[PDB]
Amino acid sequence: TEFWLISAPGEKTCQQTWEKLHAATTKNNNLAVSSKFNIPDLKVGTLDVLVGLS
Amino acid sequence: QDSYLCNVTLFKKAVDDFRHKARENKFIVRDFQYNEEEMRADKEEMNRLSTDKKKQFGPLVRWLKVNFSEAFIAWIHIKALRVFVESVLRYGLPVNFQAMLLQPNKKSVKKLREVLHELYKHLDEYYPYVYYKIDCNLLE
Amino acid sequence: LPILQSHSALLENMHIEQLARRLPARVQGYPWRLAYSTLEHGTSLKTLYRKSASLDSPVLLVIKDMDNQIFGAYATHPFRFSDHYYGTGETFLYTFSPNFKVFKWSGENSYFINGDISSLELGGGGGRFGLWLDADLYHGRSNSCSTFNNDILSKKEDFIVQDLEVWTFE
Amino acid sequence: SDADVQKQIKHMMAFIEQEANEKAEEIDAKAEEEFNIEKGRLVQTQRLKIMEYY
Repeated sequence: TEFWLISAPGEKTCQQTWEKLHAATTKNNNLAVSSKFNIPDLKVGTLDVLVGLS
Repeated sequence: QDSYLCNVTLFKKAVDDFRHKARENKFIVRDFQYNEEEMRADKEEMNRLSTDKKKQFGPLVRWLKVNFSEAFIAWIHIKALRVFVESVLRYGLPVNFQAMLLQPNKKSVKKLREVLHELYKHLDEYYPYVYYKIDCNLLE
Repeated sequence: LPILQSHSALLENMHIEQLARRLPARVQGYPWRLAYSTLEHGTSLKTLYRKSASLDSPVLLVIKDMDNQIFGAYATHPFRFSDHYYGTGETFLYTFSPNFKVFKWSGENSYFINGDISSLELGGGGGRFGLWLDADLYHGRSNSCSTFNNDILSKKEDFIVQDLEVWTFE
Repeated sequence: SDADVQKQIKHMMAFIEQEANEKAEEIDAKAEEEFNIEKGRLVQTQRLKIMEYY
């Protein structure tokens, strides 16, 4: 058992990016099962915070 | 099978002389002196430990099965920070991204790696997208 | 299965059974140690803070009023002086009315615990408090507050403490 | 160079607007918290003095 989390921008909106990938990887070529992952609206710090967090 | 245990009785001085000359004669003094408190204690203790092991096992297994859950749940929340933070760094500051979970089929890895590269190479191990692996082989 | 306390003068096996089934996974299976008791350490809020000041673990507040009704709160962080609200959403209020009832966090706001120099209070949502206790641990009050959506924890909105315990899971 | 400076200025503008929105969010939250605290302390203090006088 293994999972890959990925994240990508909404090409204009979130739904498009998931559907487009799910079509390629899951509907058509059947290389992986896939679904959305539900990260909430977390509160961003300034840039000098995030470069520490990573 | 090899040997026997026997009494000797002697004048209280002679213990050192006897045990030395017994070792010279390859006769082995079994160094023990009687106390009924201790001869009771052996028979208490190997029953007691066999009992206390059974008292503790139940609560220990419930504590492990609960705190594995609490530490596993904590792990998935740290992935959910790492995908968030890196998607705020590697994409534009106005937050507009989707996180996705993929579960690869057997032997299919290269084709999937290639498809993801084809889907995202324009955003430019390293990848042109935010990525982290969640294992589940906890028992190694 | 009834959990391994070091004592209690307020609680009984009726109450310990019904509580040990509700506490969060964070304390399931720990022995309960008495941090403070008005019946052993003397009756003041400064003492309750002073006795709580060394902890780093959840606590159970237990109260008995002058009508002998038992109620209180389970609180994720020690009772301490604060200028702002603190604690997290596993905090809850409970009451033996004489049914055991528990009022877990509603999701509406994060006003769990607060503690001035002269009072201690739990809940919020307007001028409401789910529980409030004075500097003497003598007067106290309960109203329905929107953090927990509780019933009135005592028989009366305004109550007098007969005695109070704080347990901790260590 | 200078278009990429304008991209950096747009990122700075986005940070300025974002952290301004965060400051508005924080101050609006701390307004409602200190309303709950101050109202609650003030009523409960005076109500209890009245209760003992009568």
